[PDB]
Amino acid sequence: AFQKDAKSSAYSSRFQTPFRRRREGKTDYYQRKRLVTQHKAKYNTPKYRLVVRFTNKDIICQIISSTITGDVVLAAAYSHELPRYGITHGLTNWAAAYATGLLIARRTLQKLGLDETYKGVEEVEGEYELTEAVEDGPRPFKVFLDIGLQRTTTGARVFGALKGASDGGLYVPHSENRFPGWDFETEEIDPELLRSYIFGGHVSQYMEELADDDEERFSELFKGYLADDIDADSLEDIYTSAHEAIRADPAFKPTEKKFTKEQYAAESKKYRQTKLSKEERAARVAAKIAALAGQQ
Amino acid sequence: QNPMRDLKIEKLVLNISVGESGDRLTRASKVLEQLSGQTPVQSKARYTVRTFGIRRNEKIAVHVTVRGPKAEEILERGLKVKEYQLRDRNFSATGNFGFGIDEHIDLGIKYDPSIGIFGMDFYVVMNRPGARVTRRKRCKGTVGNSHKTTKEDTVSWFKQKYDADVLDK
Amino acid sequence: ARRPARCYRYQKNKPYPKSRYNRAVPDSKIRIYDLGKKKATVDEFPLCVHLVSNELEQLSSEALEAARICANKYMTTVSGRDAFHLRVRVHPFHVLRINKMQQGMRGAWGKPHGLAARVDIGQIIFSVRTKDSNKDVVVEGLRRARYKFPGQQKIILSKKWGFTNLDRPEYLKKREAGEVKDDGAFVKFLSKKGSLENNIREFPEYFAAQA
Amino acid sequence: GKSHGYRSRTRYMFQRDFRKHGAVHLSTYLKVYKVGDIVDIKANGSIQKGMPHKFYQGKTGVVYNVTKSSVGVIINKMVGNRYLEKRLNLRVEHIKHSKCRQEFLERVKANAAKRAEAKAQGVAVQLKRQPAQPRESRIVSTEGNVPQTLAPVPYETFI
RNA sequence: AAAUGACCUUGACCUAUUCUCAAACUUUAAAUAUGUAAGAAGUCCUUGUUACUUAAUUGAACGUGGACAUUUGAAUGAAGA
RNA sequence: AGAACAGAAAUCUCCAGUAGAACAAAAGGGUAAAAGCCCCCUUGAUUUUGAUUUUCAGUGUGAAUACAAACCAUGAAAGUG
RNA sequence: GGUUGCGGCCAUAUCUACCAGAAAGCACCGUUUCCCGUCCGAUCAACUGUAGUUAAGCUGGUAAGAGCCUGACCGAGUAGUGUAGUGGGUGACCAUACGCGAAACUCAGGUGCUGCAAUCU
Ligand SMILES: [Mg+2]
Ligand SMILES: [Mg+2]
Ligand SMILES: [Mg+2]
Ligand SMILES: [Mg+2]
Ligand SMILES: [Mg+2]
Ligand SMILES: [Mg+2]
Ligand SMILES: [Mg+2]
Ligand SMILES: [Mg+2]
Ligand SMILES: [Mg+2]
Ligand SMILES: [Mg+2]
Ligand SMILES: [Mg+2]
Ligand SMILES: [Mg+2]
Ligand SMILES: [Mg+2]
Ligand SMILES: [Mg+2]
Ligand SMILES: [Mg+2]
Ligand SMILES: [Mg+2]
Ligand SMILES: [Mg+2]
Ligand SMILES: [Mg+2]
Ligand SMILES: [Mg+2]
Ligand SMILES: [Mg+2]
Ligand SMILES: [Mg+2]
Ligand SMILES: [Mg+2]
Ligand SMILES: [Mg+2]
Ligand SMILES: [Mg+2]
Ligand SMILES: [Mg+2]
Ligand SMILES: [Mg+2]
Ligand SMILES: [Mg+2]
Ligand SMILES: [Mg+2]
Ligand SMILES: [Mg+2]
Ligand SMILES: [Mg+2]
Ligand SMILES: [Mg+2]
Ligand SMILES: [Mg+2]
Repeated sequence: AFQKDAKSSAYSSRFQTPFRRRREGKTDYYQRKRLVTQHKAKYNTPKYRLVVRFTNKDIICQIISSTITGDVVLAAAYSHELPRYGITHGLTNWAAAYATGLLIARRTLQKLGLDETYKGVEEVEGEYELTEAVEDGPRPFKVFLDIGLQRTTTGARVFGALKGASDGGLYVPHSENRFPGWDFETEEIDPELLRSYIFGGHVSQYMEELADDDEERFSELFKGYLADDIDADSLEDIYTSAHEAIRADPAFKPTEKKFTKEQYAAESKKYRQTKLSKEERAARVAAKIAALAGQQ
Repeated sequence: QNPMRDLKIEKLVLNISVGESGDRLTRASKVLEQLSGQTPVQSKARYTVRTFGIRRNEKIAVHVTVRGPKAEEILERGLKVKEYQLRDRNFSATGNFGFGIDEHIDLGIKYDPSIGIFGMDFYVVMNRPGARVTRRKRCKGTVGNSHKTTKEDTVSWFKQKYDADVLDK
Repeated sequence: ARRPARCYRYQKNKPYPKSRYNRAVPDSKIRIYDLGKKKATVDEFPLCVHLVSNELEQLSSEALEAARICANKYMTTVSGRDAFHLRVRVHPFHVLRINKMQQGMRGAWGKPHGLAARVDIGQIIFSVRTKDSNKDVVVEGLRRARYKFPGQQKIILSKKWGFTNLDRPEYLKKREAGEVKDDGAFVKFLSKKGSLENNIREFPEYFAAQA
Repeated sequence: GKSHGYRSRTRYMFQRDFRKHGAVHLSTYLKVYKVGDIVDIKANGSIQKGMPHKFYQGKTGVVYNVTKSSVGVIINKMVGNRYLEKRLNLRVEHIKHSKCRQEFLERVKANAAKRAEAKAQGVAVQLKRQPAQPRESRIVSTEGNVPQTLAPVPYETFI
């Protein structure tokens, strides 16, 4: 850095470091405190979070609860699972976000026992609804959306995950005003448009409009849609069939591994440098003051 | 080693400091509008001076930041006025550069006495790809030393393309 | 108009500095703490003699200045003004009050009367460095200064080298090999700790393990 | 005139622990309290709500209530020649589970074990605690260690 | 001739040093004092009650039934409490 | 450290920055994706009657804390008020 | 072992300068029809995962490095302090007896450990 900047030892000495996960720019604790903590008179009742994160085009849904030793995953679903259910493209998109949520919804809701009862909306006309408690039966499983550092904006796809997880039978308390199709100057939801996003309508129409306007770009991006021969119209039935596949068998097959833990460890340990002994460190000093010191 | 790191212009920011608010300022504003294609932004005075004749919060000036191909055009268009010769100053240690011109007519822009004549501060901030690390919300980082823009590097960049001169010392 | 110094001899009060809670206090009568040749190099003045207090008491700023003059005056006219380096080791930071005077003992909080240096037993008051050849001269300087002070103080010959913290042989060992480097009136020492880079920029005469 | 307000005199008491300022770590809220639990009271200056009065700083007591953000704590405070019962509403940031009974709980569970293991062999227990006893006799060897003889040392200076 | 000229000059600033200080300064931090605990109102197991609470006969509080006695859980004292 | 008029002080940019600022007011605590600064939506500065802490006689008054029963505000929400 | 998402303790994780990073992942990165936000699609929103890159982020290693953490009959049984005397001293103060006992200093050692889920030559 610059000379007149530097840092005093005095500066470094009194410096209080933030939490590691804040220094990493990952966890927002002000939100986390208020997400996690439980009514003290509910004792060991956990507070489950529906955690949604977007990598550069991969989607992550985990239902997570807290322990002072560390957090605990009840269940997890990623958008890269979607090829199993018949979605090979655009795994980062709104409709993909919906699907994954539904996947996460059915998956845990299954392994809790609430599989059969509480199926949520099977119709998906995109109406605004919460899964209601069943008269004389178990209350539904309750989960709170953890948006992380994502900005809340109306039409954001973090609320896509929310929609499918809600549509999947989970109880995720929410309002309608961040869903695509929310009107600014009147508080009203257009369900026609929200239904359109669930099925990828905004992507299909863009495919349409590039079909005849500019075919230079349509070839660049959407390239893969050509290779498998999928044009716009059929996209609604890709995601419709996806939903049914998910609801039929949510159960989460893992990858086949191939090269066990030991095996990956051996190969990776090659590329990790190792520290030295104080002996080695000392030997370098003495060597240095034989050379740099002793007049060449 | 230079794969990726290039010197893009991050943004160009035009600035006109008018000694007061009212008709003169909104005219300076109209200049930046039709010149930048964007609606400019105006700045209030931070405190009161009275030998400069200004009151705190008075809307003293207007400016605009332009990015993309647009910025290169206005850069070039002003560099022509400066006759493609800058000085060894104008170049910050952090790698940006700027100049200024009286009489905005020297770049395109016909006269129109209902408007009048204004000067401009031109200021160019250079950077490379991967600057997002500093500006993004999540995992906000700082760019590594070798990646950082330096004065030496930007003078060099400025000498090569535009084929202009640095002069001085 | 100064009260007789008998009045302030003992430390009866918690320290009362000049401060934002005080502010009105008068200037110290002793404003210079370094006399003689103060620019001089550590090597030039090996011998060090101290004026050392045997009491726990208070010394007025007036008496420090008075004694400063006394010692410095004697030393120069006898041994020369560049012969020695005199250092007053004690700074009068404690403010003495006074209640000056219809009204009685009512509301008796005093106003600043003057300054005093608080002083321990074994606590050093003056320090002087010279050539060994000058020892008698310096000692007579401190001995005369004594008459300007309340309470008992004694003069002690140091085991150290001038104003350093090292004893005479221990200093030589460090110097006569590599590790001592001049600074204006003082010396810097070579550390085994730290960057090997600029450790050898400074002290280049080391790392020969020789003279 | 004099000033006796609620937080008076509390300057360093409610101060924050050097290089410990800021948000309170999340484990403080993950802890769980039950009626009857024994807690220690220490105020957290960053949390202005639900704060103990300074008198109860460093004081230990028992939980008589559990509520949303807080726990009620009863404390015997002595005023006059007697103790009166005090009931404190405190937020969980100012309360900590006490280890004051830990050794006892440990010592009980260990005592049950030794007692069963004793009965199952036979008798011979001795499970009460005993004070430090004086040392037994011993034989110290001069081999390899012959007494070094020390004298007091003369007066010196080194100033 | 000027210089965003060079060179002396004194100020402030920066760097690494140096002498000395604090009731209303301080990283560190005593001694003396000070809170609680050292069991039968204790520990453990089995599984009832409810309008609280849980995704949930989940938990929370209060219970029924069962297991272990004076080394039953430090010291000293006790013209008793 | 850089930019016409522009100067010690106007407006523009980048870098450094543990808070060295700001939070009506005295001071002291406290606070950094806030408790500070800019914006959006608001009236919980509301309704009912008890318990509690400081001062204490364990009276009153002031101020405050944690719940219960309402009606509301805000936020995607947990929450918060 | 690596990596990611959510974490616990919150510098042995911070800071300054260099160098190295397989595979995967993260990343940077392309685009502006759509929801959405801007003086500026830079941030923010969406779309593609295609067109490109390990340069930066990120991970690790180096340094008689700064800071930080730990230890020691290092200093020091020192400073301070509870109890005692018809002890010393004009006094200021100071020794002694039965106890408790620091901080600085100095030297040595160290430079994140770890929970849940997923993935990877
Ligand atoms: Mg230093
Ligand atoms: Mg902080
Ligand atoms: Mg938030
Ligand atoms: Mg490259
Ligand atoms: Mg003007
Ligand atoms: Mg006294
Ligand atoms: Mg009088
Ligand atoms: Mg007065
Ligand atoms: Mg005398
Ligand atoms: Mg007072
Ligand atoms: Mg309040
Ligand atoms: Mg002192
Ligand atoms: Mg103090
Ligand atoms: Mg006691
Ligand atoms: Mg007993
Ligand atoms: Mg008895
Ligand atoms: Mg009896
Ligand atoms: Mg204040
Ligand atoms: Mg925050
Ligand atoms: Mg009111
Ligand atoms: Mg009173
Ligand atoms: Mg009464
Ligand atoms: Mg009052
Ligand atoms: Mg790769
Ligand atoms: Mg975005
Ligand atoms: Mg690299
Ligand atoms: Mg990263
Ligand atoms: Mg070091
Ligand atoms: Mg002593
Ligand atoms: Mg004592
Ligand atoms: Mg006596
Ligand atoms: Mg003593």
